[PDB]
Amino acid sequence: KHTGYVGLKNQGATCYMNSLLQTLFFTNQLRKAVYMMPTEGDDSSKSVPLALQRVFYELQHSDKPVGTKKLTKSFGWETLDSFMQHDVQELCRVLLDNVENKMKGTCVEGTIPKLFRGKMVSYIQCKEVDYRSDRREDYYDIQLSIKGKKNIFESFVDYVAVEQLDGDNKYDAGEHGLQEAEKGVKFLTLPPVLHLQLMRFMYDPQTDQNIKINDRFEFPEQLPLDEFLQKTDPKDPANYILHAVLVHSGDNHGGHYVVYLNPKGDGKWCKFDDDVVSRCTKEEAIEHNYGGHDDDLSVRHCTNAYMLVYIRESKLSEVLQAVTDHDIPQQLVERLQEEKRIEAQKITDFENRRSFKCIWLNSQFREEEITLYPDKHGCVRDLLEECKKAVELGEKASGKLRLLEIVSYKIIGVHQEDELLECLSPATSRTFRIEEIPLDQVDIDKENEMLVTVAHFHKEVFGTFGIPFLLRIHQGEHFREVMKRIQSLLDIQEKEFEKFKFAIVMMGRHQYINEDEYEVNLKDFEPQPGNMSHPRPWLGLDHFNKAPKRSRYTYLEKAIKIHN
Amino acid sequence: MQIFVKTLTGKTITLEVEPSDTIENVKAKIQDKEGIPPDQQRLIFAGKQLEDGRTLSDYNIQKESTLHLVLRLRGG
Repeated sequence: KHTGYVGLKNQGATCYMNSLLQTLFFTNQLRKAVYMMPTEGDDSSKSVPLALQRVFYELQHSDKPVGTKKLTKSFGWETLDSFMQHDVQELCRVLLDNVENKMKGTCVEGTIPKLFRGKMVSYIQCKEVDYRSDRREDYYDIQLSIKGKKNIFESFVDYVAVEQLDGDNKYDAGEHGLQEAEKGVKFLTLPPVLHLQLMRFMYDPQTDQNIKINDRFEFPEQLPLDEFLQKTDPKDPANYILHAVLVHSGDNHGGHYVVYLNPKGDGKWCKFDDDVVSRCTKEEAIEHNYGGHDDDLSVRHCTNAYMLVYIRESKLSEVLQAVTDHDIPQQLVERLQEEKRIEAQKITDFENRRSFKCIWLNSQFREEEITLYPDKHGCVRDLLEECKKAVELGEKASGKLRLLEIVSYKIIGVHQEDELLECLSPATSRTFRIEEIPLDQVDIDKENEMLVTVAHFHKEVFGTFGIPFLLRIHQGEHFREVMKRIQSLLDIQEKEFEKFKFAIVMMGRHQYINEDEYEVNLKDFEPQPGNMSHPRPWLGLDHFNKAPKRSRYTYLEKAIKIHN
Repeated sequence: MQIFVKTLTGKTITLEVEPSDTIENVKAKIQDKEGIPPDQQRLIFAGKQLEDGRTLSDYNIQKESTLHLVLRLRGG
């Protein structure tokens, strides 16, 4: 792609799942472990680990967005669950538990706890009695309180902060009955991968319902955590690097999820939005998700980070160790490869398509507006072939079409049939045109001939108009034959044709050509020694137009005068 | 037996429960004490989200164990 990696198709309301899947996919140590699960006798319909192996495989190998269709099916979900909106952290707690239990009795058993499990202590001291209780518990994430705190530092301070067990929450000391007590929590272990859940919700008594907290909350790029451990370590400080930011836009029980990541661990961030991966800047992943912007109000107001993923500075290499195909077992690569081959067999139930509006140039060399419906994840050949059964094909003709990118009424390049439709420019300046290749341009002679771009202009080279077209020019040909071809391509009146002028155009500078010197030489239509992503020189036609017009603007116009 | 729940304000509350209590019963006691509708509460213990239909003894939740209460940000 433009970034190295690819995204995941949305089935309807599976953005939380796509986000969390990308988060786990770049936990390379976990991916390597999932690849090694025993799924050789497992049924595709009922194997969560095997479905996970498929999604990971395709995300590594494919360059077109990946479907998660079988993944929800292995969960035991009907298609009605594919439109459910869910919490990404809830899906995390369920999926990781399910897989940890399924890894039990295998060779990578205990992988999830080695990466995500930590330990904490709950100390309890009674205020009026000599009674001190002690409890050690495990955890896989941390629920940090948000409201009233300025950044992560203050929220960890408040988590380990001593709380009061008073009034209705007196401590059951058993022997001394309910006693007033003090409860404190300290950290003993911080795992290699740290999942923090920002408690972005509270009860609003004004509306008697739960509400998303969209206030400002800062999370640092580098995370110092030796302050909050019970016993520290001068040989291995709990220093963490931000690895992922799971952003939630929207309401308490509705909205849309997105995920930001620097997969390599280096600082080169990119955004994962369902089936679109796109590079971005560090400021868009961090600062712009502190959020708590209540001004100029649009989506931004309820768009903010929800789940943070940090990685220990000393563990960055083992967690993000590279993954080749020598990490992937043979029977999985061949299970999935020989699994796709059963699909070249199989009109109904297609698909998350897009509308594509473009111009269709006909055999009579005139324009028709046409709108097609190709697969958003399809290629240009799909669009061309989708055109062929939506138009007349000419009685007999080349039967092969081509796609042109036109900006400012000039053809600025032909698109190869391989180009994915996603990588076409959505800019307003671009207009795409599908036309049928003429007979002399199908299999053209390379040494002597070339296809050059022709466009109309009027006394200024940047004042272009009309319909550009591709023209075949032969080496050493006498120019009167080229004019003979061009005339047979416009088909207006003979009288307007002698008024024409012809010129070579490069970078705004232009040189007119002699119509009677007959000098056609391919060297005159080639760029500067080195340049090709530099504008191709082109042939321009100078003459007068037939054009559409627009209203008269008055309502008080024109002039300017100072009477005194 | 008395367990702890960390609430949505990060405060610890107590709950008097029995090992044979189901998760729904525990959520009902949390509703009685904190006001949160059972259908929006989620309880996390030792990284596993506690599942409706099972009991505290299934999870080895004991006196002085702490459960973490959270609610949802849905998206799709």
